[PDB]
Amino acid sequence: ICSALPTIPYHKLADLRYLSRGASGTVSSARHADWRVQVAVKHLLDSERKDVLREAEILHKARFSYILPILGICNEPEFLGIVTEYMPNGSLNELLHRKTEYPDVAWPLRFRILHEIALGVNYLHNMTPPLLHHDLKTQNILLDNEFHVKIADFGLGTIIYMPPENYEPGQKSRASIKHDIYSYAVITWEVLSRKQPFEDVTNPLQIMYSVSQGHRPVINEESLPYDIPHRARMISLIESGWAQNPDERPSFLKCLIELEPVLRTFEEITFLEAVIQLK
Amino acid sequence: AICSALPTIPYHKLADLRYLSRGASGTVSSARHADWRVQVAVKHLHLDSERKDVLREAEILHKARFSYILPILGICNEPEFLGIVTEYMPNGSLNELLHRKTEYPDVAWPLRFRILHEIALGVNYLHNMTPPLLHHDLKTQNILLDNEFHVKIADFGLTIIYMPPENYEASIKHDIYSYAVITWEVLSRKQPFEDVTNPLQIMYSVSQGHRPVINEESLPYDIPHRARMISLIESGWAQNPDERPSFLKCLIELEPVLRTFEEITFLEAVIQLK
Ligand SMILES: C[S@@](=O)c1ccc(-c2nc(-c3ccc(F)cc3)c(-c3ccncc3)[nH]2)cc1
Ligand SMILES: C[S@](=O)c1ccc(-c2nc(-c3ccc(F)cc3)c(-c3ccncc3)[nH]2)cc1
Repeated sequence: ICSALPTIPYHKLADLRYLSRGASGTVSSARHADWRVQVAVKHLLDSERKDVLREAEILHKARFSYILPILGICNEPEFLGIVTEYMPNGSLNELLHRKTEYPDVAWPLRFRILHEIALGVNYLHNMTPPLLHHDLKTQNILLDNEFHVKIADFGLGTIIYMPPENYEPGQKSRASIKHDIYSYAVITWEVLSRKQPFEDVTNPLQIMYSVSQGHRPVINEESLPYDIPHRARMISLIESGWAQNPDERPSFLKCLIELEPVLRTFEEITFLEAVIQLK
Repeated sequence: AICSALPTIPYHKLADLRYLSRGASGTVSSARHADWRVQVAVKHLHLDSERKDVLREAEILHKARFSYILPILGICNEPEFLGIVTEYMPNGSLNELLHRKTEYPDVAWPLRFRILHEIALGVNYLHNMTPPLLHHDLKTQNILLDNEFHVKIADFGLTIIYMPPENYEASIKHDIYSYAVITWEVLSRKQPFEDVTNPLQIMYSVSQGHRPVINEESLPYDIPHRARMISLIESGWAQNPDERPSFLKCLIELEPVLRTFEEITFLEAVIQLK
């Protein structure tokens, strides 16, 4: 059973407005003149033409509840762009570090975010053939209208989410199914702390040296208080994921099985209250 | 062509397969994917014609992918079991939200209008497909509600109160008729044709140009946007199919209404249901 991705005439997008730069390109918001929905458009050589068409192919094949939904492709002599559902609430990074805009980010939502990132990345790994993210960062973990996760920019510059064996990449590191879990371990640490990993450190070059030595962000009372739900299980999960040996790192499936009970300790209502709190 | 193949799910990967209800084609059960770690819904009949009917529904769902259409996760196609796997909708259907008044004494206006906006967005996407895909069985019972009380339409392109009189015998003007009745029902929270004992009495009444009662009792004068909504309902359910609006027009009418509601009003209409 095959589903073709719709082709969207550029002239069908109205109210086109700049939002930001994406992974590679500009991200604009617009509205579909016929579908009557708000959309996001990622737009930018006939070499770079197959580049945009590759992301579109990946998003289309990687379709799932925690992966950014692609609506169609603009493929015209005058314009090339990917059209997706519009994500109103930015990225994880901005929820985590825009502390004036967001003074509180409730534990139910934080853990829900973590659970959804794992459910997302895991789906990529369970595809046939396995799809690898390799650039999982807080900046590309997008938040929908009700602050649910949509992962983007996978399978296509902050080194803090990079495993040390990828610093000088080989064929083995670029095919490594244990890169994403290191990134996830740094994100988990960052989410539970609301702190910038290696904040104290001056050079990103310096970070690379200590990270390659063995140093990870600090796991202590100051960064991760004792009042953190399931702290022991969490700290175990982080340290297990950012393990210097790729072979000593858990799969996303193993983490999920560990996270499933954690999330069940939060009353359904608390997730909804956490969201209302951000508004 | 950018093609995507619908995943094949092995029946052994669908754990805790516990019954939910029935559905148009067959039985609806809830389950969990072993590897993906998510709650899912499975649709299976409880024979070659039935097999071709099931795969056609799954082809429709996979081709009709949009924000307000039930998202299909994969096909479970084995000799032991044949089922359609989709996301799990934990909040029932629009029918239950409207008529389970004990469970839901208050269903706030922002949410009712959002629900109507999203049914129209879903049906409008179908009509905009190439070729246009007509629903022809739009009813409150197959308008599903997800985790955030957003609409997901199901049982499209495959009870008599949502059927236009001319259909009692494939026009693009059928769905708007159904939509007009659903709108009446969402705004009133009343069963269309309350007094009627036999579905034939409804069918007779409708064919004679009669419709669910628009009065102060069915539609209180304090309903937001009452004049506009009545006008959309009355045009939608016109005896003349040609006097009925397109879903585009129907959406152009609804857009100024939805702009009057801030996102928080939707969040607090949902928390009130909890
Ligand atoms: C009341 S009757 O008219 C009726 C019709 C359809 C359904 C009904 N059909 C489905 C359903 C499931 C999978 C499919 F592929 C197609 C439809 C669901 C469903 C989907 C996701 N999560 C929970 C339930 N509910 C239930 C009752
Ligand atoms: C600057 S950081 O690297 C960064 C990376 C990606 C994005 C970013 N990329 C996208 C985006 C859009 C379309 C695609 F096809 C792929 C990604 C979005 C997006 C999607 C839907 N609604 C709003 C925004 N945001 C924003 C910031």
